[PDB]
Amino acid sequence: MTAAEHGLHAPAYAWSHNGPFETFDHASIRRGYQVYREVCAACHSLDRVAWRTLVGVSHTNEEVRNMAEEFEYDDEPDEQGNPKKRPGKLSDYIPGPYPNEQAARAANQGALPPDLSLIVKARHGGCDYIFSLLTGYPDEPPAGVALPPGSNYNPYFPGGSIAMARVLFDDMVEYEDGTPATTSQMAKDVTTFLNWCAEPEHDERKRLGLKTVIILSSLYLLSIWVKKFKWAGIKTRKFVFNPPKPR
Amino acid sequence: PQSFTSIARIGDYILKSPVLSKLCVPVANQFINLAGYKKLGLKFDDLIAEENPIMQTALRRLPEDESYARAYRIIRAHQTELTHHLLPRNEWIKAQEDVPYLLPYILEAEAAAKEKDELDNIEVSK
Amino acid sequence: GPPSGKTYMGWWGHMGGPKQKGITSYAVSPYAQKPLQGIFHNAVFNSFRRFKSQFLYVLIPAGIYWYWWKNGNEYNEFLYSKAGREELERVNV
Amino acid sequence: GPPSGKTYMGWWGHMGGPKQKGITSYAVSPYAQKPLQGIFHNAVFNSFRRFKSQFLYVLIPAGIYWYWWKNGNEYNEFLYSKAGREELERVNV
Amino acid sequence: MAFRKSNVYLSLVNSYIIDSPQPSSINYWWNMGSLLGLCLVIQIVTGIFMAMHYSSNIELAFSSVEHIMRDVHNGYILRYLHANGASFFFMVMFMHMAKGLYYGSYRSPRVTLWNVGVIIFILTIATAFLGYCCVYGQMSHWGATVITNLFSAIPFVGNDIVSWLWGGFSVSNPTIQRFFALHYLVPFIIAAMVIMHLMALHIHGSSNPLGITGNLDRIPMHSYFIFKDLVTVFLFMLILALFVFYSPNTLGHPDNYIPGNPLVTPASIVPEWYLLPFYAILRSIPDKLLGVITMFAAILVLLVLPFTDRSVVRGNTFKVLSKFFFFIFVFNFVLLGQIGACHVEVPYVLMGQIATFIYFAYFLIIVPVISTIENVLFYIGRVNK
Amino acid sequence: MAFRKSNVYLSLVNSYIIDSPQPSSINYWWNMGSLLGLCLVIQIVTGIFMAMHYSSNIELAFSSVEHIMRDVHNGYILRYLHANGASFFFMVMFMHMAKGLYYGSYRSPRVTLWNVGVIIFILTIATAFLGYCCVYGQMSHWGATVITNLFSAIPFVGNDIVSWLWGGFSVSNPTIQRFFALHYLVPFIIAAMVIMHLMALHIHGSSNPLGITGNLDRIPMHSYFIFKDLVTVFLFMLILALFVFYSPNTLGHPDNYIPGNPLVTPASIVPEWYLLPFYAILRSIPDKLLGVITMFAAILVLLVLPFTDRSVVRGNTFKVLSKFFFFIFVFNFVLLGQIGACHVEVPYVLMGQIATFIYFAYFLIIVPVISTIENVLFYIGRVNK
Amino acid sequence: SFSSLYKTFFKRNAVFVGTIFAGAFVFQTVFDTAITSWYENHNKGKLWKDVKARIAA
Ligand code: HEC
Ligand code: HEM
Ligand code: HEM
Ligand code: HEM
Ligand code: HEM
Repeated sequence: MTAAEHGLHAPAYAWSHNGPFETFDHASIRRGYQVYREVCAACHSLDRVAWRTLVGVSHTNEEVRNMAEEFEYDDEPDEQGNPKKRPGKLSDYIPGPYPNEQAARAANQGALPPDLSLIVKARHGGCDYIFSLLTGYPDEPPAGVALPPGSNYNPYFPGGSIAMARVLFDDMVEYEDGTPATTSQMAKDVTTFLNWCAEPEHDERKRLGLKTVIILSSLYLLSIWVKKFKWAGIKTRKFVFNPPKPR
Repeated sequence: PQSFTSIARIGDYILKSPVLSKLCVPVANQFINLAGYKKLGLKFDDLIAEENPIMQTALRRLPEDESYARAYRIIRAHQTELTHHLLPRNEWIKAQEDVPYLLPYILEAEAAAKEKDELDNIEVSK
Repeated sequence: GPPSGKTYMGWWGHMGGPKQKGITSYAVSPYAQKPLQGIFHNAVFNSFRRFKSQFLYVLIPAGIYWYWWKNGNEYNEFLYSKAGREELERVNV
Repeated sequence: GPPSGKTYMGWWGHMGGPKQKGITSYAVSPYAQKPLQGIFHNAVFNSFRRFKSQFLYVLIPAGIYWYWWKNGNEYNEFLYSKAGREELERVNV
Repeated sequence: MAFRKSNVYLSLVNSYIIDSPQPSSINYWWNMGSLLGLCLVIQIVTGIFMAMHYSSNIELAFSSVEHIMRDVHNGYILRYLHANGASFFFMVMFMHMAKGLYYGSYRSPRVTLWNVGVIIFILTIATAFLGYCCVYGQMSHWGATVITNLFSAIPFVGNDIVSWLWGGFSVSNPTIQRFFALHYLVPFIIAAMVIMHLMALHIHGSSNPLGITGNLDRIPMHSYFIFKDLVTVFLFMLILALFVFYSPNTLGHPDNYIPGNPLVTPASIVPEWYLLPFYAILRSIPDKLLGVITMFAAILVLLVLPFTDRSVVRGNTFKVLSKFFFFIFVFNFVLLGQIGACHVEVPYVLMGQIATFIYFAYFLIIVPVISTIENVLFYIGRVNK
Repeated sequence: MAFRKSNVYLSLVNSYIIDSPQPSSINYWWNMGSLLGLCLVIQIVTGIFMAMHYSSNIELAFSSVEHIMRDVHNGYILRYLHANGASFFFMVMFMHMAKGLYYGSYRSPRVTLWNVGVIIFILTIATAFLGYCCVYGQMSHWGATVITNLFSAIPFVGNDIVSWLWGGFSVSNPTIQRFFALHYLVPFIIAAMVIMHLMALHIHGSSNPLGITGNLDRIPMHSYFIFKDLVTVFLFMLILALFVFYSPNTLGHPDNYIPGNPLVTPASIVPEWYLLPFYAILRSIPDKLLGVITMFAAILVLLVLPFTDRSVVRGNTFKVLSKFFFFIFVFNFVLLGQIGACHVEVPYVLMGQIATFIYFAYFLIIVPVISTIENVLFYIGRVNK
Repeated sequence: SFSSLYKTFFKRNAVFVGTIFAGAFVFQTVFDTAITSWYENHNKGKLWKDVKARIAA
């Protein structure tokens, strides 16, 4: 198809976790959770990420146990039979803002805001695409294109017209530690947090990968040596043919 | 898969007519020395597949000296392909000693088996 | 056991090959030899010999098919551009 | 193939049995015979012969174990009645 | 005699992997079968340890898969080993088939071996398809419904067999339970077919990369070829550990991680990358009846290859034009896999049709003509009459 | 030679089921192996066509079984064939083992056949237990947690093993998914073990009901013993069709149709009836670790039976005392299975202890004494010195 | 003095596989601790323990 229906290819940014030895910036994961809680939690669900994965990564155990109390969850009904509600504990999932799909479509002019738990893993480009899509809203669409009303223009979205308005403005949140909150800083922090949500096994996976490729490379070289050793009796055999005497 | 009588017939017709000969044998000589079975020290009649009945009888009818030289050339080709080298320039099979030695036995064995096949599918005039 | 049909490979001792005589085979135990004998010479010389003998058969068809694929891909990227819409509808209908 | 270890059964022709001589074996094709030849005579008489020869070895252990099981079951049904509750405590401790 | 030749099971493992007389001249291309056996048992082991956690409903399939990805201890390793060892299984299998039809191991004494290998290839394509359709993403569900919707092209019984195969009226919960049961079941047919493959090999011996007979100079399997296989096993484990640990999702499509919704079509329904030449063959011609039987004939046109090659010399090791046209066919297969990933567009439909015509004409038109030409060329270059 | 003897797969099928020389005088007890092979294929086929609909969660296991029973076409047939063919499988297996240890086919040329058979018996007890705990009823869940709480009696290691085996802290969703994966997996190990059983038999040939050599006049397998197998296959199919169609639930417990609730205990936690003698051997002695190791010794004390028989005549056909004591042992096994179904009560605990002592003393104490007595009696009755 | 090393390490197979297993023990624990100390020293300023000490200080 044409390039407008393909979507503009997102560039190759220099992330802090692009590399065979680098890990996630966990301060960026903490700041990205603050950006997700204050900005993206009005539309987007995140329901494959429990509260217990959040400890030891971005917040501490007391902070996550204090953050889980602010939401109510379905508890099994009491002695009479009528249902009860309870404050959340560490085992429950992070709650979505909309109770079903139909309210999510009704509160966003028909467009369902997708679940963000696997959103940098289920897109072509990944974190580069998410960051450039967040920062890629122009102040005006180009001269000639016509959009349906209520639909905003974003060139990195495949199709040209996304139904999500530009939300990341300057000084929308103020951070807990003192980093300045621009649109690019907030965008980078929230997509590093989305990459942590899509792959929590990143650090452990790359460490076990370092172990496995060191062990298997040394094993490959030693097996090459022992193959040449066991085959040195065959690579240097010599054949001598004197012609036999006739009968 | 292809009978050697047919290959011999097409090759004889290509050879003994002088228009096709001077056009077909130079590219055949270039194809043979580009193939590279002589750099391993092999005649061509070692390369033929020995798992037909025709080739098995044509090998069991081979004389006792050419059979031993054939076995040595096959084993030497196996070894110098094992070590991933080639034979040196002294031990290359020259083009004048790439004589077809198995081909009369192959031709007469396939002629005998062919004659059996069309003698037992014969019909008297009815 | 049941003796099944004849095959073109026996076992050790009767392999079904032709009878051989006068082929003496010398070999030395690897504990008396050196492994990694001349691996630099056979790394930059014999490998270059094998690569020189076997690169035209690989790099002529790869070149043909890669040039065909690049020409087709660039023609498609030209046709779905701004300067190729009338040729798009002309080649379609 | 590999000729493995010898066993006490070969195949047809060399079965590993003893050499025999002078044992003539006459048979008749079933199309010349009548199947179901003597099924009522051998159903009444030969079946009674086999039952007569091999029923004590089956019925004496079955009788022993069935009488043991019936006596134990009726003793348990006696004990968990009301006329055995003092015996129930005495057998308990 | 020894206990490894006297005892029954030790006699079978002796005659297969200890003193199997292998030909002496075989290079590192003969190790792909040992590599395929190792990778098959790797797939089976990681599949069982994933099926201990996988729940096969339709509102629990994708969430159970991403529960394996997040909650079970060392389960991301298991899912990446499965999903990348399948791709490595198919690439090593393609190298096995390319060696088998380059060195002439489809020839006269092992057509039984070649046909049983083609049967294993069909069963392996089938179970990889079922395993890709039991994870239930967006590419999974839509690929399943597109494959069966073109399987409904049979004129009299098409809708009957496709609603027997769906277990309903479109791809849903009975289709996903059915596909998980079949995705178990077909690899344990593949294992018995591998046993039959090994028997049909062992009764005639392996070929060698020269075409000449190997009964003169041979080598037992144990102290030499086990270590050759060990070298390439550790090399394959190195490449597989790289592709599992440092870049897992560079082989799969980035749309299988969207949960399967049968109301949104993801605008191109490319399957997994090794089914792409057959997908391009399937989308070559416009109608789908001839398309599905052309895909089936593209798979079972490897069977025509023994009865078709007319050269008296086994294998293309000592030939010129056969090497040239073989590598033309191989890079045509790579181009067909490339065309299978792009949309239905302006050079792409014509390039797919020409590429599948060259793929179908290599087996039927190109190889007997050039083999006959090389036979008579050998004869007229050798004989001076 | 013939094509059924030349072709490699057909030579195997020929040498095993066509012209395998069977002894001329074998009666209807030697058809139990063919019956066991048929019933194993029956179990596998009906299991696959049930696992296409069975979902193995904790919220969907019993609901999916009663969805198979009520809504899928001819699903009552499939579930009753599985749940009754398992019982018939174990009864024909008990007949196979009792024939094997009555006619003396544990003796000197087929001890490896007997050991492979004992391995098959362990594996099928294991997969039968896993299948009984797939369905998740009231007998199912509590029988699972009773014998895994039994399995946690290992002193240093036991709680760690049992919370690795449960996949948690009690029998729940990971245990049921684990048990479904293992209940699929183990019969495809039993298929390989039955192939091993057939090889270890075929190297030596079957025994006859006399002890004497069958090597004199034998009979080919195809036109005679296939039809004897056909007679017993149609009789077994008739009895199985009766027990499937006219009284399906007369074998299983009438408490497995209560859904598995891990709060209430049903006051009688007996398993399915083929595990009842081993459950009685378990509940015999009051300690628990000694109980599970004497259950395992009751299983693999059939391995001391080749080494403990001192009779110079093969088989109990021409013996009297060992006939009597063998039938004592068989009816003791039936009484042990009867005791395993009752509560631990007033004559039942003593009857279970005495019955398991007679079970353990038939193999160790009774059989070499009476075999030695019979050997000496035969000698002093024959010779006159 | 290589007959010393051969006689006490490589002569019988029992001492061979014994020292292979003991070397597997020692090598694997010190290798995993060395590689995790290098992996947690290559990333200083990014790990959770460092940012926890940073927000505490
Ligand atoms: C509503 C009040 C929203 C706020 C604040 C944010 N988003 Fe959003 N988003 C919203 C809708 C209604 C949609 C659907 C648009 C469509 O056509 O699909 C979206 C879409 C996304 C997507 C998907 C883009 C794609 O190519 O699939 C992403 C990745 C996304 N949104 C992320 C996102 C982030 C990171 C935000 C804040 C930090 C955020 N959104 C705010 C509605 C709203
Ligand atoms: C023939 C060998 C096999 C191949 C080629 C194969 C291939 C695949 C592939 C490609 C997938 C999809 C992975 C993805 O989502 O990207 C898959 C999924 C799966 N396979 Fe297999 N498979 C094989 C054997 C098995 C076996 C024998 C089992 C069962 C024991 C199994 C269990 C699974 C399961 C549970 C999934 C679900 C999705 C997941 O968790 O990854 N596989 N298979
Ligand atoms: C599950 C997949 C497979 C396994 C495990 C397997 C296994 C093997 C093994 C171990 C060998 C011996 C090693 C060798 O000769 O290279 C072999 C040989 C062979 N296989 Fe396969 N194979 C598989 C699939 C296939 C396929 C798909 C084909 C092609 C149709 C095939 C055709 C062959 C041929 C022709 C040979 C003989 C090669 C020769 O001797 O020259 N196999 N196979
Ligand atoms: C060794 C042969 C087998 C035996 C003895 C066996 C035995 C059993 C038994 C006793 C049950 C419980 C039935 C009940 O609820 O009363 C069961 C359940 C089950 N078995 Fe098997 N089984 C065997 C093989 C298989 C195989 C290979 C499969 C899978 C293909 C399978 C699939 C099932 C399923 C799905 C259940 C679930 C409950 C049901 O619907 O019956 N079985 N098995
Ligand atoms: C899956 C279950 C089994 C199958 C399919 C099976 C299959 C067979 C078959 C077909 C035979 C030959 C026919 C016969 O001689 O009766 C046989 C013989 C035998 N089986 Fe099994 N069997 C099984 C289980 C067992 C078990 C549990 C044992 C005992 C531990 C056992 C011990 C034997 C013995 C000793 C023989 C030789 C009988 C003789 O030749 O006198 N088998 N088996």
